[PDB]
Amino acid sequence: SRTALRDWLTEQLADLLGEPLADVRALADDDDLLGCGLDSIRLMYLQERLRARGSTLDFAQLAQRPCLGAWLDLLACADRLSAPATVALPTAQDRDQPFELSSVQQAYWLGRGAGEVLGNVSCHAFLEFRTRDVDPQRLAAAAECVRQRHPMLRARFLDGRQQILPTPPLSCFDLQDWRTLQVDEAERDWQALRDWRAHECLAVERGQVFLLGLVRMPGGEDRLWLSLDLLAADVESLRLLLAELGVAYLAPERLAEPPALHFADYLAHRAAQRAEAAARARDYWLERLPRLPDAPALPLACAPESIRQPRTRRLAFQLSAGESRRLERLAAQHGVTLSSVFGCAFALVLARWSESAEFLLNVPLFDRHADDPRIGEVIADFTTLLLLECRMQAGVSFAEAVKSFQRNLHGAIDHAAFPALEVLREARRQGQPRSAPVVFASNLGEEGFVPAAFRDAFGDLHDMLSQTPQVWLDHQLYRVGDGILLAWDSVVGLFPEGLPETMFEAYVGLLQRLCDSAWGQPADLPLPWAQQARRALLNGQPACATARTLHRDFFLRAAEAPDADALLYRDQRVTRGELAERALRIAGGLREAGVRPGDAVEVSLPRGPQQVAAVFGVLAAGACYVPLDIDQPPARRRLIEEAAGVCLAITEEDDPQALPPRLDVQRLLRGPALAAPVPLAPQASAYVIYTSGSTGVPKGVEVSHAAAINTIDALLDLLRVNASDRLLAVSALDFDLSVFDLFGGLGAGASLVLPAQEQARDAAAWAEAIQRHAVSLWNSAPALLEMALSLPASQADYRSLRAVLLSGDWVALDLPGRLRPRCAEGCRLHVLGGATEAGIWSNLQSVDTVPPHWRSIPYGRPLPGQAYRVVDTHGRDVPDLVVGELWIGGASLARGYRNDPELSARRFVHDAQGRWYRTGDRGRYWGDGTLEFLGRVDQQVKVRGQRIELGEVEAALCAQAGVESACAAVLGGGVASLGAVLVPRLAPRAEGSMDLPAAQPFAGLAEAEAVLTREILGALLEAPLELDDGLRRRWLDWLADSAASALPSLDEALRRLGWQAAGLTAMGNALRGLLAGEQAPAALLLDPWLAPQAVAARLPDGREALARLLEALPTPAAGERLRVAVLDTRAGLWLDQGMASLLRPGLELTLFERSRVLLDAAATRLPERIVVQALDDGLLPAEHLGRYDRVISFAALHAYEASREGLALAAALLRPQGRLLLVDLLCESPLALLGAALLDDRPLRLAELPSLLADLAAAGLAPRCLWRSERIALVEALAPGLGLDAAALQAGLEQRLPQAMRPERLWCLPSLPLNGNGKVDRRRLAESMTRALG
Amino acid sequence: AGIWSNLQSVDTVPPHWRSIPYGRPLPGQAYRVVDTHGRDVPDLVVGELWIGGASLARGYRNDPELSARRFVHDAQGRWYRTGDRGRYWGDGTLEFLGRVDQQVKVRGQRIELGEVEAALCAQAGVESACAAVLGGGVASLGAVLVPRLAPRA
Amino acid sequence: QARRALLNGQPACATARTLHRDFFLRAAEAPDADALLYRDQRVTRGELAERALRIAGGLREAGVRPGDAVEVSLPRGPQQVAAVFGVLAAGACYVPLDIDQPPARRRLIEEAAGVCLAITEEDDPQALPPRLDVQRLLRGPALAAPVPLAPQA
Ligand SMILES: [N][C]([C][S])C(=O)O=P([O])([O])O[C][C]1O[C](N2[C]=NC3=C2N=[C]N=C3[N])[C]([O])[C]1[O]
Ligand SMILES: [Mg+2]
Repeated sequence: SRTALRDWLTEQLADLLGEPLADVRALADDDDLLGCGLDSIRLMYLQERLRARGSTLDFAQLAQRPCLGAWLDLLACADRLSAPATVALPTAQDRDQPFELSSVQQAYWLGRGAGEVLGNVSCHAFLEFRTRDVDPQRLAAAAECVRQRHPMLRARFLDGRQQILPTPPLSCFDLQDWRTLQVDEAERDWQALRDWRAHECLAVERGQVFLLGLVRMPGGEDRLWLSLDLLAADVESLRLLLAELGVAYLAPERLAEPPALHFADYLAHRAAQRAEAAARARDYWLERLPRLPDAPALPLACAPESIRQPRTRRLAFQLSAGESRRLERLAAQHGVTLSSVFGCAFALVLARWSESAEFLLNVPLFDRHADDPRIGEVIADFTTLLLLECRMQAGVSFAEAVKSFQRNLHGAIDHAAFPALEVLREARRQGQPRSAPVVFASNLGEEGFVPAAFRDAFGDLHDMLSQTPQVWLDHQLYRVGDGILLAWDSVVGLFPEGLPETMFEAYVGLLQRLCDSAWGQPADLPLPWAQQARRALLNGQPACATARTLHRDFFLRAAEAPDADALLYRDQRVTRGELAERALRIAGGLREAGVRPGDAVEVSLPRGPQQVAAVFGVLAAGACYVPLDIDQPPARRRLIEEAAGVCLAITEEDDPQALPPRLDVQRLLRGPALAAPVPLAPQASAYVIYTSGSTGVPKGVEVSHAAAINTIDALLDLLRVNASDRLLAVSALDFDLSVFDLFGGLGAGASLVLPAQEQARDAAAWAEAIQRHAVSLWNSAPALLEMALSLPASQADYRSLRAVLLSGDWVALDLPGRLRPRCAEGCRLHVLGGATEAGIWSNLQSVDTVPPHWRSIPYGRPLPGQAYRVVDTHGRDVPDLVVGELWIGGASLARGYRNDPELSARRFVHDAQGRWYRTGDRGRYWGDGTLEFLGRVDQQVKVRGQRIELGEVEAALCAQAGVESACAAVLGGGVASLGAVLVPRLAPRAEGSMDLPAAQPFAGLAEAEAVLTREILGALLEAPLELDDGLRRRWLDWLADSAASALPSLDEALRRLGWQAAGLTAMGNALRGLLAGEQAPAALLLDPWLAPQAVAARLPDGREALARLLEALPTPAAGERLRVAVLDTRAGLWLDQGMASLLRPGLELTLFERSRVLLDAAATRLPERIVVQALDDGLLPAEHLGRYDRVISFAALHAYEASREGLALAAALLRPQGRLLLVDLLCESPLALLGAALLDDRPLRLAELPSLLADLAAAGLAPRCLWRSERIALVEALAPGLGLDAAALQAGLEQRLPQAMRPERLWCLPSLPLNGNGKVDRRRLAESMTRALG
Repeated sequence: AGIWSNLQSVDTVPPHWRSIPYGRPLPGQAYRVVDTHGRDVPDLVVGELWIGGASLARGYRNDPELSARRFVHDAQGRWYRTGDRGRYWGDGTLEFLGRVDQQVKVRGQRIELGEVEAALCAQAGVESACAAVLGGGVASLGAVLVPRLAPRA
Repeated sequence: QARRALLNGQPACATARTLHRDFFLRAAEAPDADALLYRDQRVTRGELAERALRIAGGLREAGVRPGDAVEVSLPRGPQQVAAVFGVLAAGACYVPLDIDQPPARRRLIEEAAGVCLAITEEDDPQALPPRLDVQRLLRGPALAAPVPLAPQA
């Protein structure tokens, strides 16, 4: 009955909560029992009592709706829908034999290993207690009594299994009577002792799991300490131990009984009990293993694998009794367990400090669940490790957050049946390196951590330390007094030396806040105010900006000193006055040409004075200059123009009929000079520097005069630029560093050294110019200065160079090391940060020297007038040392993108902090407020220091005719080349028409192959130990099923196949050597007598099919050069059989295969007139696209993961109107079965030729089947005009990309490899390309 | 906010001060001037003063609700939400501008007029009450009573 | 925004510590040093510290424990300072009230506060909160040192 059931639940809740039966009964159906002080420890005990009862329920079920009514309902349903749990336990495990480890036990054991990741540690608790005076003899007696009483306390650990000794051979009590020492000496020795034994590797191997100890300090103080290996004892077990100790010290007579429930018995019973749940959980985890989050992405000073001896540091916060009370109350009001509160908080802090909000944390569960109540007296390691997946939502109230967290945890508690350890093991087995190095241990049962029994004899817990291995951060909670002890047992040196402290302080602040505030408050933690303050300081630096039009200063200068040198060129030099007059003439021409304030103007000129004048006149006319390198291709030019909405294009070409009106700059120089520059508001658009754009359409960064001038001022005031200075305009016009060159330098009065167009990348020229003109200021991407510096000092003199700006690409740490001896005394290297979209720059690290701790030259302080924010994916500012998205803000931001409002909105985001560019740069603040830039998560990459979005190069390839999809990457090596990958489009069509002259094959060939299989199976099975057990079983079954009892026949088999007794002897000897030498499976393909395609080339009359496939190469009849390619070369074995006839006059042969070594063997055995190219990592060079009139595949198309793969590869490799030649296996070859079994590959790859031709037509080819049908189907198909060609590709990339971002090396794939997420595997591709390089 | 959250040093009073302003925030703490909506107000703009930083109280002792109400959060962190009116100057100085609400000063000590009103409403025979600080040199606190008449037949 | 960020971002002078730390440090350094000055009498750092510690020990004897709210309702003087330093020293949180504070409002505060204890000139364990005589507390055993408090407390 429901009511009776309610009564029973009342009874259990009374028992568990320690409340009156009546009172409990009073609790409403709808009353939240976590509201009534229930916790997960109690509720797992209730779940166990319901399971004993037979009313089996999932803790998830109970704890998702933790109210009487819900449970009642559930139980009502369960009683008829749920099975009982009356599992018959094993009667007993021998109580003295080595028995199996618990999962958690296993984990802790594995950690002891020196070679284990962050291991080499005990997993022991060290406890510390303070008491005035206690008898050492009583303590020793109590320690030995507890060891004898509790089997587990004397448990030896070996070979991944645990054995309980009668009496351990090693000491149990460590007495250090230091009453004779000085107070200072005693304290120092104690400190040493603490720092030793708190981290001690307990001799578990000798039963030393438990080691009590005492120090008698001379100041009349006895410091009880307890080194307990949690291998042995759960921390609830530790407190039990505490209790036991206290009783044995005060009165061992009152020790009730040694618990009879032997731990091995417990383990066996528990295992048997959980088997079902275990399997369920395993299925759960397996369904979620690929989607598990990684470990918390916390800042790590030192790699955990790099820590040989991890020292633990506790961060302790004793939550007051009132605080505890408040937490409890609030948790109750919000319908959550206090442990979920703490855990939620912990998770939040992690997330905030974690690059990823989603992470794993090891939640040790209380898992004491057995039939015998006496189990709550046992001292064993009753823990079970929960692999808690936590996905902290940002922006939600802590109420929401906590609720979510609880739900997750409660759901996972059931799933914990399948241990965390095994989850992780499967992750490694599945290639997932994921782990849970962050522990959350909520030991929150209100009896107090330190039992009364213990408290009476000795003082409450003074200090403690965990040593959990493989654990970064062992978070624990203890009932200290009536309060809560917040413990962060972090690893010394693992984290930044100041990190853990900070993070713990934030944790404590959040908890306290919870205490004193409603949970409707945001879960998003505030930054540690120190951090925020620092960053505010960095961000708030006043703008140096004398808010003005970007051209103002230059013109000012020119009026002040028109005769002053402004520009320096190949030989000529241009004064301020001349440059200003030319710019004003250009501006007058533009206004005559219809240009007007703020109207976008394209500037496509070779580098030189006219370029400068054009830009200046653009600005002067009130317009916004859209710089484009003359090198800019027509197509991308058009794209830019269109996107830009460019009113006009200044060029060396007069073409009003162009897309935009295109004017000759020289004709504009003939125009009437304006009296003065058009009055522009500083806020007006200055330039539209076209960044590369991820969709393929180039993106225009519309930077205001205000913004550019802000940056320039910020840097001018710092560089102290003056008239005497001279810059070098190495920076392209369409690279915004030139904005500082032009405007900055000229406004300051500094002269500009202008490399010629031909000098755009000429380091020698640069050097010469520098030397000649005494250049005092340099400004570039570091890629250009590295190039410069490549020149010897003698060949290149930089000693005039007063200061250096390097920016917009990674400045290598040794580059200041090269530069200081080269440049002027007082070197003044500045490294500057921030994207095109923040004016020019947004940071400055001065580099008077590189300190050792820089992993890269950081972004320094933000420049004056602008700022940085490092943010989570959610937009919330990340703490210090925390990797997040760099957010540039301030006066220096671009107005947006030119004609991309959407993207502008996306990127130039808003906040209560203002406007922010949202760079997609990764980076982190440091504790000193420096800002480490950390590269990029995305497709924006640096090539030759220039900015390229790989999605642009990919889209410029996909624009190409015959391209389906493409991938681009920056490759390794010194070159640091861009490269890319192609996915052809094959134009699928209906070419399934087929005719088949199947008159040649006969069943005698099948019988003959069966006989040869019999011979080889007998040859190897006479020495069967060379195979493995599975291969032995398979070969034994085959000896009949494919050789003897299926198709028995005569020895005529050999005379039909071709290979005679000598060939069979060679095959057998090679097979025996292959298996004995451990060279399988690779060396099988190196043998002509054993490779499946090689044997298929002779056995099923494969040589005749090879001869016919060798026909239709018309080079001798054509009397002209022909190019032929092979996709299934491998070791060139069948080719070794047919090469002499294959090499027809004028025939050019190339060999392909997805292996370097096999093709090396093929080249070794085949003559020199044959080209060999490896599909390195399955990667096809683009050079071979559409280059071959004929393509050949031989008895290996099935070996490809899909016939579509090889068919697409051949179609791409075929010159238009070229013909594929293909022989493939439709029916299994019994000897090829042995070959595949040596390869251990499935014979299911094969299919009949109708499917082959269907796929081939789906590949766009038009097939014709020649002969031999079922055994060897000789198919030849024509390839249509895919349009793919190296030449063609090149042309297209020339048409659509500047030479700075064309792939220098180009590749091809039938299909892109995919990441676990289903996205393009760009890493893999990158790697592939890199390897392909050489 | 701990004890204090600003410091104006006063070596001399420049004529432009209509009141001695809150100066700079004290080290380790901060001020925000916000709209009713929580967004920061520009300079010279009258808004709610938001104190923040290391100096904030943990909250109210046993008033989580009120704590939440007052000690509000933002992307800028934790803020007390004083109900002081005030404005930032162009120089960064923070003119405090008194209060819109019932929190008022008597003998320099802090009184909420809603307390004095509720302490009168607690009185037998009181329906509703109003309190205010009065004019004159005394700057006295006074209050007004609304009797409850026990209506009957 | 920049200006205000500057204002707000001033680094914390805070040597993050328990509020009582410094005084005890001083006391240890110079116990003889004059700490308080009263009507006629003067109290040394040492004396004050001792008194505070005695108070603290009495508090902990009275069941007081870290972070637990303690009412301090004493006439202004050395005893009142001693009382709050001991409250702090005990690990507790002092809830100061004027002796002038009326019974009703006192009760209100006490209730609201969840005050563990009330330091007074009056011994009345039967009060709403356990009410202790400061003088009696002064007779309590002095603590070796202040209870170690986390600054966040
Ligand atoms: N010029 C430049 C600016 S500076 C440009 O425009 O380009 P970009 O792309 O934007 O830039 C570059 C990239 O990356 C980053 N950065 C800057 N700076 C730098 C870098 N990296 C490294 N290092 C350095 N320094 C940005 O942000 C972008 O993204
Ligand atoms: Mg960029």
